[PDB]
Formats: sequence, structure tokens, C-alpha cells
Amino acid sequence: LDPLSETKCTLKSFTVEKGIYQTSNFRVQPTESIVRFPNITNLCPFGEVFNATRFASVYAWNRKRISNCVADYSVLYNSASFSTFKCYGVSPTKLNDLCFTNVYADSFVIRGDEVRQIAPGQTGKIADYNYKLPDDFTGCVIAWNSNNLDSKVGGNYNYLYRLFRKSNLKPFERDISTEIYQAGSTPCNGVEGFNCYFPLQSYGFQPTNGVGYQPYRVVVLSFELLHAPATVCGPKKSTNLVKNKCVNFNFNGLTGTGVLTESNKKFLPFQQFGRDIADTTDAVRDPQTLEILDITPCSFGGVSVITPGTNTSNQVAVLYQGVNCTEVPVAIHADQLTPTWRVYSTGSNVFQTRAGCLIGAEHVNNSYECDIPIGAGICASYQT
Amino acid sequence: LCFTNVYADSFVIRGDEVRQIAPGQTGKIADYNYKLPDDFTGCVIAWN
Amino acid sequence: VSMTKTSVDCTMYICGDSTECSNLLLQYGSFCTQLNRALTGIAVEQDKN
Amino acid sequence: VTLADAGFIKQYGDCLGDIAARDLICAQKFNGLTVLPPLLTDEMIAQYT
Amino acid sequence: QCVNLTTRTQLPPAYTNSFTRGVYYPDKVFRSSVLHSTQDLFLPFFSNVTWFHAIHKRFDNPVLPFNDGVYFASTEKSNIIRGWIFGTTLDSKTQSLLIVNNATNVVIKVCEFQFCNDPFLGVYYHKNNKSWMESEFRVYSSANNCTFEYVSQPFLMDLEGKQGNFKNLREFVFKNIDGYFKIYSKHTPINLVRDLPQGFSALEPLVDLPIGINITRFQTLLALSSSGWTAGAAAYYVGYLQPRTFLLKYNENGTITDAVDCA
Amino acid sequence: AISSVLNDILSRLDKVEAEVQIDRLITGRLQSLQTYVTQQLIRAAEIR
Ligand SMILES: *[C@@H]1O[C@H](CO)[C@@H](O[C@@H]2O[C@H](CO)[C@@H](O[C@H]3O[C@H](CO)[C@@H](O)[C@H](O)[C@@H]3O)[C@H](O)[C@H]2NC(C)=O)[C@H](O)[C@H]1NC(C)=O
Ligand SMILES: *[C@@H]1O[C@H](CO)[C@@H](O[C@@H]2O[C@H](CO)[C@@H](O[C@H]3O[C@H](CO)[C@@H](O)[C@H](O)[C@@H]3O)[C@H](O)[C@H]2NC(C)=O)[C@H](O)[C@H]1NC(C)=O
Ligand SMILES: *[C@@H]1O[C@H](CO)[C@@H](O[C@@H]2O[C@H](CO)[C@@H](O[C@H]3O[C@H](CO)[C@@H](O)[C@H](O)[C@@H]3O)[C@H](O)[C@H]2NC(C)=O)[C@H](O)[C@H]1NC(C)=O
Ligand SMILES: *[C@@H]1O[C@H](CO)[C@@H](O[C@@H]2O[C@H](CO)[C@@H](O)[C@H](O)[C@H]2NC(C)=O)[C@H](O)[C@H]1NC(C)=O
Ligand SMILES: *[C@@H]1O[C@H](CO)[C@@H](O)[C@H](O)[C@H]1NC(C)=O
Ligand SMILES: *[C@@H]1O[C@H](CO)[C@@H](O)[C@H](O)[C@H]1NC(C)=O
Ligand SMILES: *[C@@H]1O[C@H](CO)[C@@H](O)[C@H](O)[C@H]1NC(C)=O
Ligand SMILES: *[C@@H]1O[C@H](CO)[C@@H](O)[C@H](O)[C@H]1NC(C)=O
Ligand SMILES: *[C@@H]1O[C@H](CO)[C@@H](O)[C@H](O)[C@H]1NC(C)=O
Repeated sequence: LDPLSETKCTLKSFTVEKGIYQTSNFRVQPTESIVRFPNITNLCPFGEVFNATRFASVYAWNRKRISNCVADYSVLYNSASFSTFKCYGVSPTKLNDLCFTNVYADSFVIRGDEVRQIAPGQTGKIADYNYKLPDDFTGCVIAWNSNNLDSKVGGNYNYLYRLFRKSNLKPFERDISTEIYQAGSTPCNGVEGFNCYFPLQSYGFQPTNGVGYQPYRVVVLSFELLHAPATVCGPKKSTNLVKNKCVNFNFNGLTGTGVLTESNKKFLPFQQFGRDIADTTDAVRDPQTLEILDITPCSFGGVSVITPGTNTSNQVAVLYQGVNCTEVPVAIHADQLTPTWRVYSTGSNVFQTRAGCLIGAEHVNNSYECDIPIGAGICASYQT
Repeated sequence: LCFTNVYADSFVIRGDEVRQIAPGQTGKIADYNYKLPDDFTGCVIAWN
Repeated sequence: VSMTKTSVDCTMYICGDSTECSNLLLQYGSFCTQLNRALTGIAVEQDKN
Repeated sequence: VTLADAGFIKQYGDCLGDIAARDLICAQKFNGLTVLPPLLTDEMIAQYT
Repeated sequence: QCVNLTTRTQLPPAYTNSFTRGVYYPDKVFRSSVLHSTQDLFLPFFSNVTWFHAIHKRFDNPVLPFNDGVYFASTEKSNIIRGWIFGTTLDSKTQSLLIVNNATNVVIKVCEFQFCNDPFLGVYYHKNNKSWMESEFRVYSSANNCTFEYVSQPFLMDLEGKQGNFKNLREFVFKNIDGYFKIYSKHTPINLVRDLPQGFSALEPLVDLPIGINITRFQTLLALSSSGWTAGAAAYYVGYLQPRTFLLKYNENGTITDAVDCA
Repeated sequence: AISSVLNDILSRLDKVEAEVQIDRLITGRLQSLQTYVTQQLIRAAEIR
């Protein structure tokens, strides 16, 4: 309602002693949103990824790059065709609100029981010997039964796994090699021997197989986020760009509240975000106009309320501490702020102290003894 | 245990969509015809 | 004789420009306040000293 | 003795652009950490002295 | 085509002190007026790099280990260092990576390659027209399963010149991490006769190749009737990265300007 | 948490997953202030 009621609320009391009290900070709120993404138009070629005529074997998993295009992950995520669409560093709803640096689709076929092994941290002959994800994988694993697309009644032996290996393979390693594996302690030469094996095996994929024993196509999407100049984005239009005003910006999924400004920070070509000592972004390259914008948070400070006792008077004065007055009147309640009571914006008795802008108290030339201390040599009192 | 007011919501869906009836979920059922609140207290019961 | 008076807004230190975080910090209750009383007690004492 | 942030007013022109980068005081203030002024100025202490 | 180029002299193996070189920008983020502590595969300060050279008489192009990644650099004139082979078997039992800067384009390719025992590229020298002409590409005899390929937009790069000291230092860092092969690099102009220059400068990131192979070793490619030839003089240095903690200083303009090797 | 930056969590995660990451940052940040205010209450007694 008013600064006195806010102190009554902050002290949890209906009556307030004479004093100066701290209350919730004023903070200038976003005037409008800004959104900025690269001005690319063509959609991502998912018809060649998900609707290719034939997929690769899991021993020889194909890796396709997605770049210089616009994504629409709602076309994928809302489709009932996917038996699994599991994300590991994002929620699937946020993919349309977000930007991606480099994006690789890993395409292959496995048994339906093995979809559980494609996730990061997993193990078993697929995860150990032909397709490993890193522990800190950011991306999503997408799978569907391709039984009707790819399976024949004798068995489509074109799809192969790796059953044998001298060591487990590294994250995103691909092993094509057809070297014979010796499970016996004896070495072996030529093509074959006892307890000696060709390291690959074909699946017996038939449409008469039980569910789980049927073929599943998999796409793993393996993007990296928010740290580098993007090349793929969600289907959101850029707004116009404005400067020297408080806004809710979003640069390539870097959402935040701030005032933008034309920076002299010399980014080298590979950089898109600059960080502060607090590990927060304080400059960004705009993705449409290749210029560097300083980000600074909106004007704010503590609000101290100066009062005689409730037993004396309900009149109060407000110190906007650490602020130039210039800013107070800027703090016009025309738009949103943390505090609501914009009633004092009237002034005509305001004062610039070294402590901040003081409102609702009259500056008098006659010095008195200290009563309520304001700071930097200034004190307030309730007098005739 | 004791209960203040109790409402049974009765409807039919596809078996794949039972996953979408839970609180916090999304997809065309959870988005366009039956939404639970984030802080839902209660139980979801389903059978073919 | 004295040291720099500091006021820290915990709500802005912890949940910087987020209402989602701010609504979670309310589940810790008095934690946001008791720190402001402690630092105000220190700050008031610098003028006393 | 080289003081840091005596509380005596901050005004964007000395906290962004050039004076945003080579500044710990700004890193502090942008995260809700504020340094308050003493009640007696360095002139008032010198009058008492 | 494949030949064992055998006309050379015998020297003992050389080494050199990598004073403060082989620091690179650890991530694609801007910082300035700050000291930043980071752990990565970095070249240890004052470490022994192995040293290699072309003379007149000398032409060392050996297979070298590639364990935890490599700092590579060359003090150079006349564009003699032209590429690298990376892989595990180097003989089409496995895949391998080829990088090569030929006369007109750069090429980057990943295959089950069958490489030559001594691989190189070759130039016809000062032959009547007063132009040096690239004419030999002795690197692979077969390339059986190409899972990655790139070739640059075309250019002409010169193949000629003679000077009493090297004019370029080109520096590189190579890392093969979680299926990604990462390259960082720098160019600086110089005037030095036969040593890796004492100084500091930081390598910017260049390219990041999704190659998915094991690299255990590597081999550089030099520019040169089938034997008896002149090697144009150039010198190159090989160091190994270690997982270490570095404190990196960014100046007011955001460039890594000095560094401390914590160990 | 998946990041130190409070907004990079909310840029990436919905209200179910974000609360798990955000409560980590609240827990550590709030412990950071209690450590500071304790050390400052102890220093204020040395200055007193
Ligand atoms: C990338 O290639 C590396 C080299 O081919 C390979 O390392 C090799 O792994 C084998 C199998 O463990 C080792 O075989 C020898 O192991 C010890 C000595 O190290 C002996 O006791 C054994 O009898 C056997 O001979 C190789 O020594 C080893 N060589 C090297 C240089 O590492 C990596 O495993 C490969 N990486 C991936 C991800 O496949
Ligand atoms: C540097 O090495 C390059 C190979 O690594 C080499 O590229 C090859 O150049 C020839 C001649 O231009 C190409 O020949 C084909 O060119 C087109 C293809 O559509 C056709 O009109 C021709 O009839 C012929 O088939 C090769 O295909 C090309 N190789 C590759 C992989 O692109 C450069 O020529 C080399 N540059 C120098 C200066 O030596
Ligand atoms: C960041 O990069 C800046 C630009 O490269 C650089 O500023 C440049 O500094 C030099 C050396 O002081 C100036 O050189 C000129 O100085 C005066 C004019 O001010 C002339 O009388 C001289 O003959 C000489 O030409 C540049 O003028 C100046 N650049 C500009 C356009 O102002 C900074 O020094 C760099 N910062 C750091 C920390 O390295
Ligand atoms: C509050 O901000 C105003 C700027 O809006 C400051 O006024 C400037 O002061 C300098 C020095 O006297 C002049 O050279 C400028 O032309 C003034 N400009 C304007 C528009 O006022 C004022 O000094 C600031 N006050 C405090 C206490 O910081
Ligand atoms: C693939 O085709 C199916 C229909 O066969 C369609 O529903 C789906 O959207 C397509 N997906 C892509 C990525 O083209
Ligand atoms: C944005 O458009 C301008 C021309 O309108 C062009 O200069 C720029 O290249 C575009 N952005 C990108 C990322 O290409
Ligand atoms: C406050 O004022 C009321 C009269 O308005 C009086 O009854 C009461 O005693 C006073 N209390 C104090 C503490 O002054
Ligand atoms: C470098 O090599 C020399 C051999 O001349 C050796 O004495 C020295 O200890 C080596 N130093 C390092 C750091 O490897
Ligand atoms: C000079 O170049 C031409 C082609 O450009 C070639 O036919 C000729 O043989 C060359 N002459 C010599 C001496 O190398």
C-alpha cells in the first residue's frame, strides 16, 4: 500500500518505533522482450535423417551434421511414432526456445531391448563394444520399431552389431575393423580357428520375432549449447534490437533481464559471450548485426524507510540508497518494479545525499543534533 | 487417512497416453484435453 | 575503529533476476532475513564505534 | 590507506562500458552486495579530532 | 605412387626447450583484465620438445606417438610443412585422418588409408619458366572407407623463396577427445636462424572435426630421378600436452597475455 | 547443478527438472552467505 505498511510487514508488527528500517530493494522491471537469433530460414533436413530409405549398422553408425538451418523440435517431439524421445541436458519442450552450436545426428539400428543401453552411463555389449555416449552427454536419444520398414521373414542380416572387442570403446568412437578376435589364450592367423571369431554378427531381424527382438531405428542428437556462436536454432522470429532501455533479452537462448549498450570490448572472431567475475554474461555479440553489446542489470538499490514512531505519526520518508536522484524520477511506476507504492514520485522536497536519493523529507540549512541517522553526515527528525 | 473433498475424473485414452496423465507432463493429451496441476495430491489409476 | 558497512540483499545474491528461484528460497523462510539483521547489527555498530 | 567503495554514489557512466570491465566493485554491486557510507564523514571526524 | 627416399645423412636426435609456448584459449568465452585458473591438456612450460629439420642433406618425417594430444610448431620459409597423418595402425586395418595443404586447396579426410613408408609431397624446382611446380603426392596408395571429407575453396599459395633465417612461426595444438579432433593455431612473423623462439603468444581455436577414430600416433608431411633431391630448409618441433592447471592472464583487450604453469 | 548460471538452467529445463538444479544453487549460495555473515560477525568483534 505505502512504505509504512511495507515496514509494518517487514518487521511483522502493526506499530513501528522511531527509526530507519531496511525494506525490499527497488528494481526497474523489463519494458519489453527482445529476441535475437541468426537470420537463417531453411528448415533442418530431418526427412533425410529420420526418413532415409535405409539406416546404418550399429557397428558402423553414420554421423550426419546439422548446420545453417532452423529446427522445429515440436514436429518431432509431438509425434506418436517415437517409442522413446529421452533428453539428457534439456527438457524436450525447451528445444524450440533454444540455440545450438554444432549438432550431430548419429543414425543406426539395434534390437528393441538395447535402446536402454544407448543412454549415457550405460554398459552391456552395445554400450561397451559399438556405441558409447559420454557421462556428461547433452542431447536426446530417439527410437522407434522399424519392423515394417526394414525386416524380412528369413531375417534382414544387413544390420550388424559387434560381439567381440580387445577393450571397450571410447565415447563417440566408431570401429569399422574386421580383425579376428581370439577368445582362447592361443594366438591365431589366417581367417578362422577354434575359440577364434569374426568380431561382427548380424541380427536375426524377422517380422515374426517377439517385441524386443524386432529392429529399432535410433537417432541420437548430440548438440552443444549456450557457450559459442550458434548455427542451428529454434523456430522463433527475432524482434527488433533496442539499446539504453531495460529489456527481457534472449540471444541464442541466453535469456536475461538487462539494459543493452554499444560496447568497445574487442571480441576475437570465435567468441559470442563475455563473462563477469561472478560467472555471468556481461557482453554478447548480436547474431544478426555482428556488434558487441554490453549487458548491465536494471537500476536497483536498497530502500530504507525513515519514520517517527507509529505512536507519533504515520508520515514517512524514503531513502533510495546508493542512487543518483536522476534515477528516482526515472523509476516512474508507469511500468513494473519490485515496489509498488510509486506515490512518492511527486517530490518537490527531494534531496541528493551522499548515501542516495532521499524523498519525503525537507532539507533544512539549520543543523541539529543527530536523531535518525541517514549516513554521510545527514540525519532526519520529525519537527514543527 | 482422511479426505476433505474427493473428485474422480473418469475418461478413456490410448495405452501410450497413460504416461501423459501424470502431473508435470505434456504432449497433446496433457496440453489440449486433460491437465493435472504441478502440486497434484491424488492417484492415477488405469487398465486396458 | 571501524570497517566497511555492508548490506547484502540475499534474495538478489541467491536468486538473481528469477521469480522461480525466489519462490524456492521462501521454503527456507527466515534465512533471507536473519542475515540482513546480522549485517545491519554490524553496520549500526560501525557508527557506534 | 587505499579505500574501496566508500558508498558515495554510483551512476552507470562509471560502471558500464569502460569502467564495467576493470572493476570488482561492479561485480559486487550487480549481485546485491552493497557498501554503505559511515554516519560521520572524514570531515566530521577531522572536526572532532 | 610410392618410393623410399633414401639419400640422406645420419644425425643423433635433437631436442629443444619450449620456454612458455603452447598455451591456447581454453573455451570460446571473452574475458578481460582477469586472472583465470583452468585445467586442460596444456604443453608444460620449459619442457623438452623433440626437434626436426630439413637441410640442403636432412629430411626427418618420422612416425611419432600422439598420446593425450600434441603441440606442433614450425619455424619456416617457402611453405615446406604441408600436413599431417594421424591414426592407430596407419595401414587400413583401421581408419586414419589425413590433413594436407597442397598447392591449391586444403584437404581434410578420414579413411581406412594405406599410407606410404616415407610419405611426402613434391615440387619441380626452378624449371625454366621461373615457377616452382607441385607435381608429387606420395601419401596413400588406397583410401577404402571415407567417413569424413572436406576440401577448401581453392587458392594459390607460393612454393618459392630463399632467405638466411626463418620468416614464419606457425604453432598448432591437436587434441582427440570423445570422438572430436580439435585444432588450435597461431601465426607470428619472425627473424630466427635455427631455434624455437623464446616468447609468449596464445593459440586461438580453429576447427573441430567429428572424426570418431582412435589416434595413437601421427606423422608430418614435408614438401620435397626417384631419389637424389634438395630439401628446402624448414624446422619443426613436437611437444606433448599434459593435464595441468594453468593461471591465464587476460589484458584489457581480452587477449591471453601471460600465463603461470601451476606445477 | 548443470550450470553455475541460474538462467542457463531455466533456458534448458522445465519446472520439474529445474527445481532439482535450482535447489542445489540455493543450498550452496545460502551456505556461502552464512559463512560470510559468520566471518563478518567474528571480524566485527575484533574491530569492536
Ligand atoms: C587405440 O590404439 C592403441 C594402440 O593400438 C590401443 O592401445 C593398445 O591396446 C592393446 C590391448 O590392451 C595393448 O595390447 C598389449 O597390452 C599389454 C601392454 O600394453 C600387454 O601385456 C599385452 O600382451 C598386449 O600385447 C597395446 O599395448 C596398446 N597399445 C597402446 C600404444 O596403447 C588403444 O586401446 C586404442 N584405443 C581404443 C579406444 O580403441
Ligand atoms: C590438391 O589436391 C586435390 C585432391 O586432394 C586436387 O583436387 C582434384 O582436382 C581434380 C582436377 O580439378 C579433380 O578432377 C575432377 O574435377 C571435376 C569433378 O567434377 C571434373 O570436371 C573432372 O573431369 C575431374 O573428374 C579431382 O576430383 C579433385 N579431387 C577432389 C577430391 O576434389 C587438387 O587438384 C590439388 N591441387 C593442386 C594445386 O595440386
Ligand atoms: C588495445 O588495442 C588498441 C588498438 O590497437 C591499443 O590502443 C593503441 O595504442 C597505441 C600505442 O599507445 C596507439 O599508437 C599511437 O599513439 C599516438 C596516438 O594516440 C600516436 O602519436 C603514435 O604515433 C601511435 O600511432 C594507438 O593509437 C591506440 N589505438 C587507438 C586507435 O587509439 C591499446 O593499447 C590496446 N590495449 C592493450 C591493453 O594492449
Ligand atoms: C547525477 O547525475 C547527473 C547527470 O544526470 C549529474 O549531473 C552532471 O554533473 C556534471 C558535473 O557537475 C556535469 O558536467 C554534467 O553536465 C551533469 N549532467 C546532468 C544532465 O546533470 C550529477 O552530478 C549526478 N549527481 C551525483 C550526486 O552523482
Ligand atoms: C517421417 O515420415 C513420417 C510418415 O511416414 C512423418 O510422420 C514424419 O513427420 C517424418 N519425419 C521427418 C523427420 O521427416
Ligand atoms: C543477417 O542478415 C544480414 C543481411 O540482412 C547479413 O549481413 C547477415 O549475414 C545475416 N546473418 C547471418 C548470421 O548470416
Ligand atoms: C501511545 O499513544 C496512545 C494515545 O494515542 C497512548 O494511550 C499510549 O499510552 C501511548 N504509548 C506509548 C508507548 O507512548
Ligand atoms: C631435457 O633434456 C635434457 C637432456 O639434454 C635433460 O638433461 C633435462 O633433464 C630434460 N628436461 C626436461 C624437463 O625434460
Ligand atoms: C613450363 O610450364 C609449361 C606449362 O605451363 C610446361 O608445358 C613446360 O614444360 C614448363 N617448362 C619447364 C622448363 O618446366
